[PDB]
Formats: sequence, C-alpha cells, structure tokens
Amino acid sequence: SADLYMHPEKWKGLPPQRILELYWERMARLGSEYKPNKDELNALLTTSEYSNVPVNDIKKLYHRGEQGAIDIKGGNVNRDNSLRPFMFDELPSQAQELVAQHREQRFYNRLAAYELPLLAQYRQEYKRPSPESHPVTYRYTSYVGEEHPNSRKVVLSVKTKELGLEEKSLHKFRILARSRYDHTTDIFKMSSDKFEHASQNARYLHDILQRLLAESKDLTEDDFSDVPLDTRHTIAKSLRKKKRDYEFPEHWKRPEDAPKKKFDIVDQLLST
Amino acid sequence: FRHLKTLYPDIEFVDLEEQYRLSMVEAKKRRGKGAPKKMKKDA
Amino acid sequence: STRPYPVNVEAVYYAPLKLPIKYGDLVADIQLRSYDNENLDFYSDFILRTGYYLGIPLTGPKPLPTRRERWTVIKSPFVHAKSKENFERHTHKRLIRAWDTNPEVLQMLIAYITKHSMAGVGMKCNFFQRSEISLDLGSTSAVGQKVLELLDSPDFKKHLEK
Amino acid sequence: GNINNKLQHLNNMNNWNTQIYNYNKNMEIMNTMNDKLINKLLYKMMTLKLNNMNINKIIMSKTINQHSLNKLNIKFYYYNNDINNNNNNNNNNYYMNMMNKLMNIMNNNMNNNLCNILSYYYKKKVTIEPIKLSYIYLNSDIFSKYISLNDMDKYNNGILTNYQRMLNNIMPKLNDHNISMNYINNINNINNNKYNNMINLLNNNNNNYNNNNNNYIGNINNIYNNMTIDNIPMDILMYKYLVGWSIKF
Amino acid sequence: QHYDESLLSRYYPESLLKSIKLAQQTIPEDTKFRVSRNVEFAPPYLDDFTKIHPFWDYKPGMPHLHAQEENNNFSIFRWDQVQQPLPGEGNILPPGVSLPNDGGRKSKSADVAAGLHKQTGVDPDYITRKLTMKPLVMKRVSNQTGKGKIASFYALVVVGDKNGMVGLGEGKSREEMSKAIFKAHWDAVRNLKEIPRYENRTIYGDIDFRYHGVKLHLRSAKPGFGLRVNHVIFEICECAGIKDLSGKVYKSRNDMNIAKGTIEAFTKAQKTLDEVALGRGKKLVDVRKVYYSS
RNA sequence: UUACAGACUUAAGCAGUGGAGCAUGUUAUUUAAUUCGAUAAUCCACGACUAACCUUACCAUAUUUUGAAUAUUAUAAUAAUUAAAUUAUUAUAUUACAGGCGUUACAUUGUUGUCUUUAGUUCGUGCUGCAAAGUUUUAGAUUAAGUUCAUAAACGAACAAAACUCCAUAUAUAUAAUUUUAAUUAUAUAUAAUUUUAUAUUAUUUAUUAAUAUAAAGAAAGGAAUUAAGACAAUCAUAAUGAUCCUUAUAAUAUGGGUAAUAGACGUGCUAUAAUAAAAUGAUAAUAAAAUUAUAUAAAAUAUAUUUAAUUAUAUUUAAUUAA
Ligand SMILES: [K+]
Ligand SMILES: [K+]
Ligand SMILES: [K+]
Ligand SMILES: [K+]
Ligand SMILES: [K+]
Ligand SMILES: [Mg+2]
Ligand SMILES: [Mg+2]
Ligand SMILES: [Mg+2]
Ligand SMILES: [Mg+2]
Ligand SMILES: [Mg+2]
Ligand SMILES: [Mg+2]
Ligand SMILES: [Mg+2]
Ligand SMILES: [Mg+2]
Ligand SMILES: [Mg+2]
Ligand SMILES: [Mg+2]
Ligand SMILES: [Mg+2]
Ligand SMILES: [Mg+2]
Repeated sequence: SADLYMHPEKWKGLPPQRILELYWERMARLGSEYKPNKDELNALLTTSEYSNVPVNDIKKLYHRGEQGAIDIKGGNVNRDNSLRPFMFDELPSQAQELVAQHREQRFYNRLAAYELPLLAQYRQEYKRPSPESHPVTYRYTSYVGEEHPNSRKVVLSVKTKELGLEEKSLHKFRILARSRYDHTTDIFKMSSDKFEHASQNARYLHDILQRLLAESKDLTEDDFSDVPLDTRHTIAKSLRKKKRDYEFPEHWKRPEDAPKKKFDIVDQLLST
Repeated sequence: FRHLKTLYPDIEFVDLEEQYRLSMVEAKKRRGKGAPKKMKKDA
Repeated sequence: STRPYPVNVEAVYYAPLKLPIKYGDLVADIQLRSYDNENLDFYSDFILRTGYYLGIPLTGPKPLPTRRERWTVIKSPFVHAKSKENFERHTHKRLIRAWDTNPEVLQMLIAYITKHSMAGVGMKCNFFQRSEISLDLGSTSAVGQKVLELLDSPDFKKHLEK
Repeated sequence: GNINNKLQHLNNMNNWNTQIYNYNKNMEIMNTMNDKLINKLLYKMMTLKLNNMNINKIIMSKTINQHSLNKLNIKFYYYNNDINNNNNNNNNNYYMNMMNKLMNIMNNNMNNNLCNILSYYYKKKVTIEPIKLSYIYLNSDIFSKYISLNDMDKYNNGILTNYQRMLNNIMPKLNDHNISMNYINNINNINNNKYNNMINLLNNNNNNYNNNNNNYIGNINNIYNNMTIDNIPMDILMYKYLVGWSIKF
Repeated sequence: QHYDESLLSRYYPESLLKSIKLAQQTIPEDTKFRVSRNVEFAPPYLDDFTKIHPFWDYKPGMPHLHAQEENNNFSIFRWDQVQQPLPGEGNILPPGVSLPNDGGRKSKSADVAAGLHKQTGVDPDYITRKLTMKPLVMKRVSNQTGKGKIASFYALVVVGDKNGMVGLGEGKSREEMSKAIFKAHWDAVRNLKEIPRYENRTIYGDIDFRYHGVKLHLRSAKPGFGLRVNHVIFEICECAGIKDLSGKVYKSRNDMNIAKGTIEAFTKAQKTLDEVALGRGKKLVDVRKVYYSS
C-alpha cells in the first residue's frame, strides 16, 4: 500500500527487501521530520541475515547514522579512485543523451500503440450547426501553458448577406460599420480585447452586434440611402497585397496538340 | 542559501564563496591589514 | 503460427492516418513553434495519430515560413578584421488544422497532447465557433477612477469652485 | 539515416541548456534567467559536511532545463566519490548518507521538496532527475570541475609527473579506424538485411490495377525479420567510446 | 491484418487487448499504409511495445520529463548506484579489446618473446625460459638541437643460454631506461649466434683480435681455471657458457667495443679441431682426452 | 656566408576621393568639471547599437553611516512546535565587516587580438654507422598556392590539414481540403559535380600525358566553417584571484552643472560647386528583398497649415493585427 511506509507496526512479516525498502521510503519522505521508531528497528533487526550485517551494528547504524558507520569502518580514509581505469561498463554522458532520446521515442510509440486507440471510445458524431441559423463566427485564442495577453482577444466575423436584413436595412448596416465591412468579400469583422477575459470580450462584441442590427432595422427616421457605400479603406488594403488577376487566354489553347494516350496491350491484357 | 539551514535542518550545507571570504578576512587581520573600526554616529 | 502484430502496432511503423474532411468546417488551428525542427516534426506526427483515433479530420503539418532573428557582436579588435561574430535564431513553425469536430472532442485533443508535450515546443490554438446572430445571456479603467478621485481632492476642488 | 534516427545523432535541442519556446517573449526571458539562477543555487547545495573533517563535495554538471507545455524537468549529471563508507559490507543499507539525503529533498520529501518551491518560482510543475556518473571523465563539465576544485594540490606546484601519468592512462588507446569501420559494417549489414527481407517478401507475392499505386509490401514481421531490440539498438548507438582527450592547466 | 480475439489473447496481455480491439474497429482492413520519408516515428527495429526494457525504456519510478507518476509517488530513494545498468552482457567492450582488469603483471621477457615470435618466428618458450639477460652498458647520451639538449638512454645488453648461444643487443629510448633495455633485449635475441667451444668450457687455443681500437688477447685455460678476464668479457662468457678463460685488453678499454669485439672474436677468430682436420686432411688428437680414454 | 624559389608588398591599369560648409571622433587649450582613455625618436593616443534628467564614471552644494551580503549575540512583534518554555518568520540593535570607475609603478590568470606555424613533430618497427647520430632518392615534378602526383632502406600509426560537413543552386518525394495564397510559395527528407567523354594541335618524363582548341552530355557557376604550437599586443568601461590603499569616505543618496567649452591641428562622414543633370508631374496605381509589431505596429476618414484637390506636416479618431 502507498501508506504502508507510515505504519512500521505492519511491517512484521514482510520479506527482507520489502522491509528495507519501506525503511528507506520513510526516511526519504520524512527527512528532518524522521524520528526513530522501535517497531521499525525491530523489523530491520530481522533483516540482519539478508544483509549479513551484525545484529549489533544494525542498532548502532540505526541510532548513530553515517558517523556510526564511519566508526564501524575504523577510519575515514578511502582511496581516491577518481582517475581509475575505465571498465567499459558505463556510457559517456553524450551517449546517455542519445539513449534518453530513444527512451522518449519508445515512450511515445507505446502510447500510440496502446493508449491512443482507447481514445476511440470518445468519438462523437459531428453535429454540424446549420450554415443559415449559425452565420456568426467567434474566434477564440489559447496559448497553451502560457500567460499571454492576447488570449483575451475574441474576434467576430459574419457575412452581411447572411444576417437576414432587408435591402434598405442591409445598406444602413454596411454604412454604419465603416472600416469593419469589406465589400469585396462581404465580411463584417470586429475584434475586441478590451476586457481581461475572453468571455467578457465575446459578450461585448455580441452586444454591439445587436445594437448595430437594431439601428439598421429601425428606418423610421433615417435610412442613409442617399449616402453611398465608402470603400476607400478596402482600396488602401488592396494596394498592399499583390494581385495576380491574369489567366491564360482561352483562344490560345490548342487541345489538338496534347499527347494522345497510346495503346498498351500488356495493361489491356492484364486487366482481363 | 540562507533559507536552506531552516528548510532542511538535517542537512548541513557549506557556502564555499562565503567560506573563502571569511578566511581572507582572518588572513588580513593576522597581517595587520584589517579594516579600521567604523566610527559611531553617536561620537 | 508466427506472433501476430496487430494493426495498432503496425500503424506506429507507417505514416499517420488521416480521416476525410466531409463538410469543411474549420474548427481549430494549432500552430506549433520551436527553435529546432526535429522535436517539432515528431510532436506534429504524434498529434495526427491522436486526432485520428479521436475521430478528428486533421490536415498538416503545413510548414509556415521560418522566422530568422539575427544579432552581430563586434569583438575586441573592431579593426575590420574577423571582428564581427554573427548569431541567429530560427523559429520553425507548423500548422495543423482540425475540421468537422464537436467542441468537446476538440478539447480532449488539446488536453491529451498538452499532457504529453515535448521539450522546446510551443503551441497556439485558435478555436472557431459558429454561433447564432442573437444569443441568450450573451457569449471603469484604473486611470479613469484615479482622475475622478484627483478632481475631487481639495487641491483640485479649491480651483474648480466657480 | 544518421539524423533520421534517435540513436545515431544528437538532437539540436540538446545543444542548448534551456529547451523552451514561449509565444510570450518576456516569459521566455524570465524562464531563461530563472534557469541560470537555479543552476547557481544548485551548485551551492552540492557541498555537504558531516563533521568538520568530513566535507563531501558532489561534482554537478550544468542543468538541462526541459520546458514542455505542462512541466519543467531539470536534468543534471552528478559525480560523488563515496569516501566515508566504501566497504564490502551492507552497512549502507541501514542509514542515508549525506548524498542520499540531498537527493531525496529534490522530489521525495513530502513537506519541503525543492520541486514544490521551484514550482511556485516557475508557476508550473517541476521535476528534478539527478543522473549519477561513475567516472569523472564521462562528462567534460564534471571533469573540469573536479580538476579545478579537487586536484589543485597536484598542479599548484607544476603538474606532478604522477598526476599527468594518471591523466594519460585513463582509457586504453582504442583504434578509432577499426572501431569506425566496424560501425560502418554493422550499418551495412542491417541495411542489407532489410532489403533482402523485402526483396524476398515481394518475390513471394507476400488487383493488378492496385499493383501500380499502393506500396504496402506486407506483414510488419517479415519486413523487420531478425531486426529486434537485442541486436539493432546497441550496435547503432553513437559517441560510445572515448578516443581522445586534452586537458590544460 | 485483423486477427480474432482468441489468437491475440494468446500472445498479448489482457490489459492490452481492449486497445487492440478498438484499433481493429477504427482502422479498416483495407487500409493502405504509407511509409513516411520525413519523420521516423517508429524505431529501426520491430517491437510490439508490450514489455518495458530495463535499459532502453525509462525506469519505472524515476523522475523525468515524461514521468506519469505524481511528484509524491516516485520510488527511487537510493542514489548511490547507477539506476540503469548497461543492457545484455553489461559491457560495451569493443570487439578485439580486453577489459584491463589486471595491470602490472607483465614480464618484459614474455613481451619480448611474443613480439619476436610474431616478427621472426622464434620460439617464445626458449626465450622466456632458456635465455639469461645481463646489461653491460647503461648511460645517457644527448643531442644538441635548436630547441635544446635532447637526452636519450642507451642500453647494451648480452643474452645467452649458457650452452653456446650468445647475442648482443643495443637499444635507445628518449623516455626511460627501461624502454632502452627492452629494445636492447629485443635486439640481442635477434642477434643470437652460436660460438664454438672446446669441450663446452673454453675457446680453441689463443686469440689475438683487433676490434677498432680494442686489442683483445684471449687464452684458453685448463678445466677449473675460472674466468680471469675483463669484467665485460666475464659477463659475455657467463651467458655464452665459457667457464675457463684468461685474457688481457690493450689500448682501448671502451666497454661497448670490448663486448662487440669479444663476440666477433669468438666467431671469426676460432676454428674447431674438426674444421682444421677436414681442411688439412689430417687427424688432430687431444692428448689429454686420449690419456683418460679406454 | 653562397645560391634558389616563393612572399607580403610594390608600383602599373581602371573606378571613385582629396579644397568649401556642416556632422562626428581625437588633440590641444579652457574650465568648478569639461569623467576615463598615449612616453625606449618613422607614422600613430581613435568607444557612433543613441550623454537633456537618467545613463554617469566628472564638478558644486546638501545629506546618509553595519550601508546590498553572510554570520554572531540581544531585543521585541508573529506563527507553529512543545508543556510557559522551545523553534519559524519579521523588524531593530550589535561587530566582524559590506562597499570602492582606488591602484598594472597592483603581481599573476583569463579574454581576445595580432602574429608566424600549419605535408611537420613525436611514437613504433626496420636499416646504416664502433658510436654521438642518421634514415639518405631530394636541392623531385607540378599548381596561384599542399595545389596535385610521383619517388627513395625504409614502412606504418598518431597528429592536423584535406576528405568530410553545412549553405547556395538544380531536381525528386512528402505536407497545404491553393481564403493565413506568395503553389511563380512555404520546409522537411533525399539525389547531384572535387563534372564527364571523343577528337586535333603543341609540349612532355611522348604515355593509359599536361597545356590548348573542337565536338558531345550536364542546371552546375559561388561560399562557409576547420590544427597545435611559437613569438608578441591590449585593462577587458567586455571576467576573475591575490596583494596594496580609503572606511564620517576614495563608500551611499538628492538638486543643479559638465561630458556639448573653442585659438590651431588631425581622422572619418554628409551635402554641395548645373545640362551624359538637377527640379516638378505621372490613380483601374511599373517593378523588390529582408525585417518589425503585448515595455506594440498604427489603416481609412476628418480638421488645420491651405488653396478645388493632390502633396507634405501635425492634430482628432484608434479599423485590423500580436501576425504566411
Ligand atoms: K533640459
Ligand atoms: K628509428
Ligand atoms: K495560389
Ligand atoms: K548634461
Ligand atoms: K544639378
Ligand atoms: Mg480594435
Ligand atoms: Mg495612404
Ligand atoms: Mg500584409
Ligand atoms: Mg548627466
Ligand atoms: Mg546627477
Ligand atoms: Mg574587499
Ligand atoms: Mg567612485
Ligand atoms: Mg650497430
Ligand atoms: Mg614516414
Ligand atoms: Mg564625448
Ligand atoms: Mg504596383
Ligand atoms: Mg492616414
């Protein structure tokens, strides 16, 4: 169990290595909050044979620590094996990086073989929103694992001809949108990042859309039919993008010069 | 580093940069090149 | 009989499978960025495999123009000899597009690939939600407040007195 | 082939100690600065003392900070020469030496693990993976730190004739050419084992119209026959043998 | 290929069967898999990925970038050993290289015997068991160069089997005297020659030989006389198997030239009784030997 | 002391520039300061990635004194631990100190610079000489040049050039539901040349040859990085270590000033001195590339200068985009 290391009373009867592993787990997980326990020492004395450590030493080592072991050793002078010869038993650190790369690849391969297939249980059939009842498009942005100010930005885009506005009200809508309407594409796009949360900014754009539609559909005082649509903003944008608006002349085409498929008996015979 | 002696009481860490400085201070005291006692504002 | 290798294991050894786009409703744009291409491409391949099993038609990874940043560091000589070392950083970019998928399934994709992300790869996700014109329940600045407070303080009210 | 396999080339991402990309450039600069500062802090946590005359210096390499979308992994290589209890007994199985105590506060300590403190500094999950190197000449950074900090009494009055001799008998003088040619032969053998497997799987036939479009050769087992994890991986791994070394004081 | 659950359930663990079933219901049997020539997702070898390799996979319980355990559920509490030992045999010893477990156990005579056997075909056993090596001259020489004085160790040694075969070898090394002696011992074995010996104890008659500036006067001696000669000649006689000899060196007493002169004298200045008899067509009788014959 | 070849350099040719005004650096001088930047007789002390304040290192005045650090010992305020003491944090105080654009006439180390060297060393073995030593053809050919190839009682390894490698270019495959469109593109992988072949001519070491031209095939034509030593330079205001000196001041803060002064001199730039060249105008808008935009890039429109309008400058307003 996960909490077994916290219950040294229950260690009695466990195999030798399991008791040592639970003794090492209690010391690592508690650290400076570790206090010797009798039950723990009783279990460790039972492992004096699995380790061949004198039952007396175990008690000292369990109460003294590293200092106790240094005393049992009799000295603290161990040879300096810092330039010892290589025994072709370990890999260089740069080769250990290439093994780590391969450990990662295998980790992903195992996920793709046996974990990704389980995601097929969550498949849902696409419930497409009707293109006519759902003409507006809200774009949201998410920077995964990052705090980015632009994550608040929400964009709203709709085709004016899909708003269900009459001819006169459609004209007033396009006049009042000003630079937010592109006549060439018929797209009305407005974005807002004024508020701190995307939800707040989405409502703000939604509320403006309702206000613009209400004014456009209220033609009791002014319809702005005399005022023609101003496209100067769109013209300025078009001059900044290269326009490749030329196609090959149709009267230049020579269909009679195209290669004619040849007859291959083998392919004709291999099909029967 | 000063927060390590209370976060991990069991472990005793050594600051070699701090330790080196303190030895250089004692050395100058032994050569007579120590620092003058700083004047007290009260004076 | 030899050991059977099922289709799931075999798929790992071949290019990721892609589901056909039926309607063409773009639902999300996943842009991945890294300062190296190797992890970027490997992780992009993993996303396509995750999406396939989730039932998400995915396209890409489309390679976008690599950005190059440059810095020149004049060295100690500055004598017009080899006195200017150059440095650069390349941002590699990939775009994976998702189509004709429900929002819940799309969030599962982002959650899973986030849990198993690679070192040095960044991810931006643009979600596109088609909505109705009229919705139900919908979808003051600090400076302005201080100005009002300042204009009410005595050091300002003592002048506004008319 | 070499750059298309994870076992035959070093990913360029590993050339940088901070492996990160953030759309928010300011957050990237901050993370980079945080990695240098934590690296300095860790260097100050490697020197430990049990008693006045028992100071254990752990030699640590520079940290590799792997920044993913969900977590930060701080990987470093360390070398420790256990001089306090280097016996043939199992007394070390009944106490935690100073180096084990230090490594267990990185992740295991339930109350004050260094990962939780760093998780607030970085505002993301943080893990630390210490990797032990048994020789000091397997990592260039560890090797330089050892000499610089521990072998001073050997080169402070000139390079001792014994010190230099030890630094020249560290590795047997392997023949690079023979090792280089053995590696190239193994690659050719593996490459010729797969071509033969497919040639046989094609000549044995494992819709004629479909026999001009599809490229699926057949069962995965036959294509990769006699290519397993027990013979392919260890033969293609690169940078496996130290063949040269130059030290300077 | 799609396999029935029965077959797949006899090779793959139960925990992985559900994943195989779902994959066989989502991937149509007529899927034409294509090979990617840009990104290599799979390893270069076949692997079902059902077993965790102790080395090529991440260690269970170890922290790393892709560790799936929670930070409070790692199971690595001991850090005194390498977590992932090398796979297979446990070593990467290059083919044709030997693990240097034992050092300092080599015998320079055995090293000379092995090298000479490979280079000249001489028997190693004879060199390592039958031959005795005695250094005769050991000095340092120096060459004056633009960089400075370059010192070198010079060694002259004599080898022999004490049964007629003796050889002289010289060796030079700029590094250490031990290397110079090794080369001299190597050279000496290559120069082994047989020397005629009268009754396997002395020389045939007297020898007056001139080797460069060295005047060698060697006289044969009675049995039990011993070696009464220059010390350099004494060592050569010991190795060669000469027991009785008298002699005097005149003019130059350079040790090096005495040794070479002696070897040359024993070969070019001696004639066996048999060789004299055959050349002259006469019988030569050793009176002392006949006096004690039947 | 002889000879040889090759250098770097040289002048030659070509195309620009040499005086004027101004910009900017240095010097000198001035100044409270004009921060700092050079002394073994040719010449020659140069920081343009931004000096109004800040920067700042200088001057005047005023002001601070354990100061930015670590530790010790007290005092408290606070939270835990432990049966009121302990421990945590915080503040204050205490003293070792902290700090120093103070010092190369402060000694060393880095750093980078220049600089030759980069087919030569060392090692192994063999061979010659009694030996110290030598390793021999060779004072080889050839190229702009280790360039390339031959050769000798020498052979080989290491070493490093070179190869290799990357970039560019040509091509192939993959990716993009061709409205993030530039598919005439983007970027991953792979291939290609250090080109190849025939023929005639001229030389040759004349042969299975170079220099040439001729014909044929080809998209094919350019770059990058790279060894270790040796001798020498720089304060690096571009990092250190010690010593040495200041410690109510050579440390720290604020206000203002200076670094922008002006006789002469010098370097480097800019604009000019008119007609193979300057100025206007050119709206279904001739024709680019590479970059930048969350410490922002700012469209169109309107208003004023200002006139029908345009143009130019600013204001008003702040559309779109945090980006193929
Ligand atoms: K001003
Ligand atoms: K030699
Ligand atoms: K297009
Ligand atoms: K000023
Ligand atoms: K003009
Ligand atoms: Mg806006
Ligand atoms: Mg305009
Ligand atoms: Mg644009
Ligand atoms: Mg100023
Ligand atoms: Mg000031
Ligand atoms: Mg000081
Ligand atoms: Mg100062
Ligand atoms: Mg000789
Ligand atoms: Mg040679
Ligand atoms: Mg100035
Ligand atoms: Mg145009
Ligand atoms: Mg405008």
